[PDB]
Amino acid sequence: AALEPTDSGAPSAIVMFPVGEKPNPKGAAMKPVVFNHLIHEKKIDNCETCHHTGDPVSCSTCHTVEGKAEGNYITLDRAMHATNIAKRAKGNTPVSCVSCHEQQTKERRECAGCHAIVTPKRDEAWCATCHNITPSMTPEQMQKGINGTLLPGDNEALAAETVLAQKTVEPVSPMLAPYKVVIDALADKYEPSNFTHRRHLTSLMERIKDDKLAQAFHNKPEILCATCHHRSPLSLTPPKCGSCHTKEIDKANPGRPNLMAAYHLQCMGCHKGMDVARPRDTDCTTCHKAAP
Amino acid sequence: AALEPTDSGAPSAIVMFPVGEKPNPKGAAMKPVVFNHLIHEKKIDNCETCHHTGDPVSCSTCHTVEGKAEGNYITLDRAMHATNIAKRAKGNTPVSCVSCHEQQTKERRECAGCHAIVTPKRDEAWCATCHNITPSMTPEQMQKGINGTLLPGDNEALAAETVLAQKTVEPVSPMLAPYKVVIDALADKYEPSNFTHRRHLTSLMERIKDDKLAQAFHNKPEILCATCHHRSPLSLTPPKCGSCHTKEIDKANPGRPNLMAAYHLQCMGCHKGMDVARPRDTDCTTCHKAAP
Ligand code: HEC
Ligand code: HEC
Ligand code: HEC
Ligand code: HEC
Ligand code: HEC
Ligand code: HEC
Ligand code: HEC
Ligand code: HEC
Ligand code: HEC
Ligand code: HEC
Ligand code: HEC
Ligand code: HEC
Ligand code: HEC
Ligand code: HEC
Repeated sequence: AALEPTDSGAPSAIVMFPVGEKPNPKGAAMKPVVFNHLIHEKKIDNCETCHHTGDPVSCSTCHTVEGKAEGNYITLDRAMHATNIAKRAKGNTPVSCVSCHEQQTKERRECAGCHAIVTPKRDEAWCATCHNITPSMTPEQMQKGINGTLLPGDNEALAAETVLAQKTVEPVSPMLAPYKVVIDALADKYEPSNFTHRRHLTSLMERIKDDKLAQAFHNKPEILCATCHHRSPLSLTPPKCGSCHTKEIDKANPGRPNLMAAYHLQCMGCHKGMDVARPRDTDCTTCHKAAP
Repeated sequence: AALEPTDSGAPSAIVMFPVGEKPNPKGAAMKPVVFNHLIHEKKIDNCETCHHTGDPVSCSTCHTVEGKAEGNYITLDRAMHATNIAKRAKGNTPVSCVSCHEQQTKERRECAGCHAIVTPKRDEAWCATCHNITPSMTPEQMQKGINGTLLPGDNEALAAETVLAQKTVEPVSPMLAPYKVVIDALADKYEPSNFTHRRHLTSLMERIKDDKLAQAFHNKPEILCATCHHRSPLSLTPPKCGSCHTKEIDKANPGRPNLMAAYHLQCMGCHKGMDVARPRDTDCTTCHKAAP
């Protein structure tokens, strides 16, 4: 028993290596990337969405580490991670691994609520989602991979081993977070906001529970907490918004909204991002009843 | 157990809690911080340097989480982490935990070379260097520290268990990195640069091998490699500078220096930061001899 074959004829899973002309005898590089061609080709209908030149060929044939004429000196690095890709007035607009994943988060309603307010860390755990080779790869295979003298038979074995060894990280249950939270730090013109904490988290999670792209990148058990509880270590008891966001203006931290704007911008930000019908940003009592 | 008594009378080590107005029954907060008064007072001479209002009292007496008139509304968060602190005309210019530590890396020659070119990540591992309590602390104890009803002997106990469980990360030996590196990616007007890789690393580590501040914050075995090999997952075989820095200016990545500038800015940046006498920025042939 092996990986399921593709309709396209491309290998089901593929190790991608840092291909360039320059010798790399010490194997100075990121871990290589195992790309699952099978699941991507099933999800994305047009081959040439990715194979933007119409050549059903490895990107690295034109995009090398240093760059070359066949790819107009757009490097491997650029081709795989580019985020600011200009629309092409004629013919195909290329995509990168990173730009397409990001477009997914902006374009799909079930993703665009959280992703309207998340700021991604882009840390080691992020890189490792792709830079993910199996440990059984040898330095020798690495050189061969780098030199392009690896046999596809060996490439595919390494790739199937990695894929078969992958395990999806389970998000913690919303049962381990508060049922409700009475937000009353600022209560004055209005009553406290009775935020449906667990209802909200449960709902957001259910809409993405089987998404393979979300599952790969949502890769620490408490990472979804950080959607709102941002910029602090993942934890089942994060610090309060009011620890960092002051009630009055904080000249020392102009990037920081004051605490009322913090709640408004975050709550309303998601609501707008995934087109919540109620409450509207102009509805001033649904989130907090007027005080008597 | 107990730790070495101080000359000053302050407890040797102290648990600091998120002290403020409003009730926090769930302990929604960062881990408390255990401050080692002993080592600090043996290094910083004047008490007023820290206890900027003279009388040595807990900072959160004036700097609460929410902030109050007694601290000019400067919150606990600002008090502990402030980096943008104005020279005080009259009297004492206050310091923060973060600001003093930053000053050290800038004012000590043995630190200012590396720290002239590193950009700190300020990630979880950074936070945890101070937010560091022993797991033996109980919710209940958390509540008492927050409400200010925890017994001093109980505070002292907590801190001592924490301090006595602490461990230092030992950096990887320079024997696990290249002895020398022939930097030839751009070789043209000049011969390659025969970089004394292990000697540079070994020399830099030597000057800081006892330093307790560096030891706490250099808290991954391969983190010192990141001084130069930045912005990639820690590894004994980091990618080449060239993978990310293009020979010519990346118009897609305007902020990125091109490869020659990367080298020049990095090598000369440190040299200047720790006043290296030679090579000067103008001693071109000292880093790369003129080509035949
Ligand atoms: C983006 C989501 C892709 C879609 C849609 C399709 N392909 Fe692809 N393919 C993609 C990548 C990132 C790569 C490069 C992997 C590498 O080895 O460097 C590939 C590779 C191929 C290849 C080359 C096989 C190899 O050299 O090992 C073939 C033959 C190929 N893909 C063809 C192909 C076809 C026919 C597709 C539509 C049915 C198709 N791909 C979709 C990314 C993507
Ligand atoms: C040679 C036959 C190529 C192959 C195979 C792949 N790409 Fe390519 N890429 C190529 C050129 C000549 C160009 C410039 C086209 C233009 O409109 O100017 C590009 C550019 C890209 C880009 C855009 C970069 C930017 O605009 O900043 C990306 C992101 C890109 N290429 C990615 C990419 C991927 C993922 C490929 C494999 C699936 C791939 N290219 C193959 C030439 C060639
Ligand atoms: C859109 C045109 C994409 C491009 C280009 C790339 N990826 Fe992607 N990826 C995309 C989708 C829509 C999905 C989910 C598929 C599904 O069945 O829902 C994914 C998923 C991934 C994953 C997670 C699945 C896994 O194999 O673990 C990874 C790690 C991944 N994608 C990597 C990846 C790389 C390395 C790419 C460039 C070579 C890349 N993707 C391009 C959409 C698109
Ligand atoms: C809130 C409950 C979320 C929902 C629903 C979705 N995403 Fe998410 N995502 C969330 C967080 C808090 C994070 C971590 C931020 C960080 O520091 O990295 C992420 C991260 C991702 C990523 C990686 C970061 C990026 O590239 O932007 C990807 C690719 C991603 N998320 C995809 C994704 C998709 C496709 C979703 C809808 C199916 C989706 N997520 C929903 C939080 C939440
Ligand atoms: C936004 C959609 C959130 C997500 C996802 C999670 N939390 Fe949350 N939580 C959120 C808010 C706006 C608040 C109020 C904070 C304030 O200072 O006003 C909270 C509160 C908590 C608390 C504190 C409860 C209390 O009684 O004070 C805890 C312990 C908490 N949140 C935990 C938590 C965890 C573990 C999460 C991921 C599973 C999580 N939160 C998700 C908003 C959001
Ligand atoms: C300190 C550890 C923080 C806690 C706790 C929370 N936030 Fe925050 N937030 C913080 C910073 C440093 C910044 C400024 C970012 C910058 O670089 O400018 C912010 C910013 C916001 C924003 C603006 C949009 C954004 O960049 O995310 C909002 C809407 C916001 N903060 C809201 C918010 C809420 C509601 C929180 C409790 C759940 C919260 N933040 C916690 C630092 C910290
Ligand atoms: C949910 C999506 C909200 C909407 C829509 C509005 N507000 Fe809001 N508001 C929200 C929270 C979570 C909080 C914090 C509650 C607390 O007491 O700490 C607030 C706060 C305010 C406040 C300050 C608190 C008070 O005076 O009671 C004011 C003055 C306020 N909100 C004004 C306001 C108006 C005018 C709105 C309609 C445009 C409105 N809020 C919407 C959440 C949400
Ligand atoms: C030592 C140099 C610290 C580093 C590094 C960081 N913090 Fe800190 N923080 C420090 C102290 C002495 C205190 C007071 C004691 C306490 O635990 O309250 C704090 C306090 C906070 C707070 C406010 C209290 C709370 O809500 O728990 C926050 C929100 C906080 N610290 C956050 C924080 C984060 C996210 C850090 C890494 C980015 C971080 N601190 C670094 C000292 C030190
Ligand atoms: C900064 C490097 C300091 C120097 C120099 C000195 N002290 Fe200190 N002290 C400092 C901190 C961060 C704290 C706060 C602890 C807390 O719980 O908030 C303390 C604590 C004390 C105390 C205890 C006060 C109390 O907790 O009620 C005393 C009595 C004290 N410090 C005295 C003191 C003297 C006399 C010093 C000079 C010889 C001195 N401190 C140096 C920070 C720093
Ligand atoms: C200068 C005026 C400082 C202020 C204010 C604070 N710290 Fe500090 N820190 C300072 C020095 C010079 C040293 C090393 C002293 C030596 O013996 O060489 C340190 C050390 C630390 C450490 C690491 C050692 C340890 O105790 O684990 C930590 C974790 C630390 N400092 C924490 C800390 C906190 C929490 C502070 C604010 C409450 C704080 N420091 C103030 C110099 C100065
Ligand atoms: C190069 C060999 C270094 C020397 C010599 C010193 N430091 Fe360092 N330090 C270095 C790196 C690569 C990092 C990691 C940055 C990150 O991403 O966290 C650090 C980090 C620190 C920190 C933490 C960040 C900060 O608050 O600035 C501190 C406090 C620190 N280093 C202290 C320090 C001191 C006091 C030094 C001289 C005795 C010193 N550094 C030397 C690299 C190197
Ligand atoms: C060490 C501190 C240096 C000093 C002083 C100067 N240069 Fe440099 N330069 C350095 C390195 C590590 C490299 C990369 C070497 C390689 O082959 O990759 C360079 C590169 C150059 C180059 C390009 C390579 C070549 O043409 O051979 C040029 C044009 C260059 N450096 C010029 C230059 C001049 C004029 C300097 C004095 C004013 C100078 N460099 C200083 C390291 C160092
Ligand atoms: C700056 C003072 C550095 C520190 C600290 C470390 N390295 Fe380094 N390294 C540095 C340069 C300028 C280069 C040249 C890379 C290039 O692309 O031009 C290197 C090179 C390496 C290499 C590759 C050498 C080869 O023959 O290919 C490796 C494997 C390497 N470095 C590893 C390494 C490790 C593990 C380090 C910490 C223990 C480390 N280096 C630190 C500059 C600096
Ligand atoms: C991609 C994974 C990189 C590798 C490998 C190296 N560098 Fe880098 N460098 C990178 C980025 C994305 C940036 C821009 C950050 C910004 O704020 O714009 C930089 C920046 C530099 C600089 C300028 C100062 C700085 O911000 O650090 C220098 C001097 C530099 N890079 C040099 C450098 C060298 C010599 C490298 C090999 C040892 C190297 N970088 C690797 C990303 C990446």
